[PDB]
Amino acid sequence: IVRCDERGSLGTSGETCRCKNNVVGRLCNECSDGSFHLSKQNPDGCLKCFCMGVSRQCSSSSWSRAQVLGASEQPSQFSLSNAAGTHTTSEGVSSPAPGELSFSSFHNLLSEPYFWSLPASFRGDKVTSYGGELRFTVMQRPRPSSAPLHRQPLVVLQGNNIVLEHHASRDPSPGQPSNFIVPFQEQAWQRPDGQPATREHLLMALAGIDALLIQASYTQQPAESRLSGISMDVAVPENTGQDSAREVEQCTCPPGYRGPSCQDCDTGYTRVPSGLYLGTCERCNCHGHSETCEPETGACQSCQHHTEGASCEQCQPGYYGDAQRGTPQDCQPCPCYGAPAAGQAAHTCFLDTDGHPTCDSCSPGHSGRHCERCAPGYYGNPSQGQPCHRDGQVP
Repeated sequence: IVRCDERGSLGTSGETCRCKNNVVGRLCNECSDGSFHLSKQNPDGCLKCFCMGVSRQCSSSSWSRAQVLGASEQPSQFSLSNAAGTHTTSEGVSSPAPGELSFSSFHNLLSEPYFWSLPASFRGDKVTSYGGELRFTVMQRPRPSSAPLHRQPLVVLQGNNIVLEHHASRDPSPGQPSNFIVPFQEQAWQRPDGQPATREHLLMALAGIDALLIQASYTQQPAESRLSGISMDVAVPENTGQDSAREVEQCTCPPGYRGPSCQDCDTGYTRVPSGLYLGTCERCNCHGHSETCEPETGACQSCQHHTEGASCEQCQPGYYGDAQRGTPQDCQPCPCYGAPAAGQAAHTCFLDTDGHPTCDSCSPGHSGRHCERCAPGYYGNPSQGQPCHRDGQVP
């Protein structure tokens, strides 16, 4: 007899093992090419590596599980929002105990559903939340004649131009707290039109969470809404003593990418919108004056060689030249004599169209491109330290 692997086998001809879709080997105990994390619960045996489309090589993260807790945020950081995020308020939100929130002022809001909008520690890059859960407790009361609402999402996840919803199996009953456990697994989420979420789309949304909304209204005319015991799974590189985040892919990324799913541009690289998944990462364009830049916007950082601008494309105040040429000596200091105009502190000058500098903050009474002479009805010689005073005055 051959003992087929319970995790990766669909069944057995007694001497042959029949494998799940993403499983290989005699005993159906190995992940296929581009797959990882064999588990009995996965009908395919193993997850497909996604890696934001830039790699097929990955295995289970060694990062440890941890939780973002509601109680670790100030009450002021929570708010209510409509689904579209066009109508939001904190007015009326209070905390009757640590990480517990309460709202009972629906009369001030429009006739539409509202959601608790989780604050920033629950958003941003949460690819590591994949395979974990969002846990929370809700309690709600409607007004006396409130029409129930049908098929409203319990949770809405918005990120990277993707919207996904989770619907509960049961609505919370009036006046009594319901515990929910929402898995970050594609089977538990749908698009707004009720089409199933894909792994790819869930991961893309998780990688750049813009909003994570929990239903606060429930009925057409709510009286009271409460939220507590909020816990969101993540993973961290530090050892926590919890289980490792095996459902989280750790990709081998190509040059230019980092993060477990290759979801971030690496040092020296920045996002190009090139339109598959999140886009690509290409080298910073800093005209040779920096090798570092904002990963998502491209804005160069710590421009060298007395340059500045989003692509280090300009010489700083007090210098001149063509910073786009790309050399360390693009920008030379301004050869301007005397004190600046408008009692200002630095001289400015620019590279004129003849290839030579022209000073454009000379003092009154100063003439010439270097502020080097004095103007008619003025006297002095700035090239020899002397300033310009008007004829007739002292000395």
